[PDB]
Amino acid sequence: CSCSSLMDKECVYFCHLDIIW
Amino acid sequence: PPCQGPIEIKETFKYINTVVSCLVFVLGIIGNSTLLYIIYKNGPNILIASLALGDLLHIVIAIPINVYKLLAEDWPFGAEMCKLVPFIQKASVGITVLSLCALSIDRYRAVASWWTAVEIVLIWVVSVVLAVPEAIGFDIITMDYKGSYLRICLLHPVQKTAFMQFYATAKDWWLFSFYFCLPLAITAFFYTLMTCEMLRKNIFEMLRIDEGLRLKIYKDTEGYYTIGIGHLLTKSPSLNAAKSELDKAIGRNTNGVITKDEAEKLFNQDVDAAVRGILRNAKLKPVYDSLDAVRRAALINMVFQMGETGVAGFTNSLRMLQQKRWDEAAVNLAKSRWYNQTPNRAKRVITTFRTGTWDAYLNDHLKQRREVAKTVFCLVLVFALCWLPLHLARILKLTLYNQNDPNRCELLSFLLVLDYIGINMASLNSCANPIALYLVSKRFKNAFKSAL
Repeated sequence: CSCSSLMDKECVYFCHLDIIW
Repeated sequence: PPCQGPIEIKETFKYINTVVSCLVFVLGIIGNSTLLYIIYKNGPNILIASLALGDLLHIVIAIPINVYKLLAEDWPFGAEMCKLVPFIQKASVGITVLSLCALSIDRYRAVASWWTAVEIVLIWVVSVVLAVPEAIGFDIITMDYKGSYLRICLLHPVQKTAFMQFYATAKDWWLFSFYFCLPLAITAFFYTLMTCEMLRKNIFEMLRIDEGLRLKIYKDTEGYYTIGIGHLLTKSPSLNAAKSELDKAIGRNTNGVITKDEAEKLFNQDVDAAVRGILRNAKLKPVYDSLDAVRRAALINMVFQMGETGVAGFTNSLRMLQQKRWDEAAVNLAKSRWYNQTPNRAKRVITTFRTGTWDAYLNDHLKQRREVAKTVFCLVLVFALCWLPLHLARILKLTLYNQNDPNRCELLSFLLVLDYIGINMASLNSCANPIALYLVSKRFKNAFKSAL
């Protein structure tokens, strides 16, 4: 996925486990 | 800013999802491979073949890498693979949705008729070009999260272009509107045009049986000069006046003899006129509105024979048809002067009102080919239900997720499951295209069973 900013580590950890889409 | 724990992906869901993924994988590999062998052995063939290629490519590119990312929770490969896998994926998706639209339009053009491999290259080129932004925006970043050091492959929030920065934020809307809504709108549009075209085709065969078709000017059963499908040219007894009116009617006379296509055009004019006259008549419009497409054509048949005024005289029968009393109207219509004067035409029309089908007119071969194409449109229904969970997941992430709302970790946890479910549903559609086409086309069913 993507996030608003790399400063949101909860979102970046979400894309770590998220599907590749 | 605090959180709950979005590692989610309960160890129990990992087993269920990866078992569903394995089932869809081999069944999608087998299903689309054997479909391609049938095409390569024996118009619509190549469009279905291109769809199976997009299916097969989508299965192999979107199933294993997500199974690994679910169990291993890691991106081991380099940056090229991080930019290649999403690029191939969005290319296969484009091929699939464009093949379906090209297939549906092909079915419409096959019925309206009364440069195929070029579209394939056009489809695959456009599908690849539209997937290029995926190969530019994706990149590998790292971070120190919690107590670990992770290496993430994602769509980068920061881009080196104002256009790419827009694509990074509005990617899910571009996919939802172009790869989902637009095919659904295009398919439903050409499906509607196909059914309206099939309807005006059946009413042609219907009237062709009851009224006949002549390419030269002829005298009718009542004794009036007529041409085409019951198209009255003039009521004057002079045969010379009929030829003069006929030449004045077409605007380009071939001396008084026409072809099949010219009479079809003339016929469609009369059907439009018959429909307008019914809608303008206060007695006929309410009954015509309550009737199905088939029984509408039976009413147009009567208007063709007796005119709007004469049909309006069946006061008792028209009210029975409006109240959907099919058998009562059939018995009542059989007592008319119309039934006694033209029994063959009346008995077929009455049967059509009674049964609501074309059984008295159309042949079974045409009846079968129509039901194939119309029902084969269910591939888009399966497309809409399989790609909705994945799209809905990305929509909810752009809608409900707020960094400032601290219970959001519970939301990201839920989205992880919905994302891996949507990636299985979207892959099941590529797996269900052979299954649905086998169960529907009948012809493909016997070709499928010939294997094993």
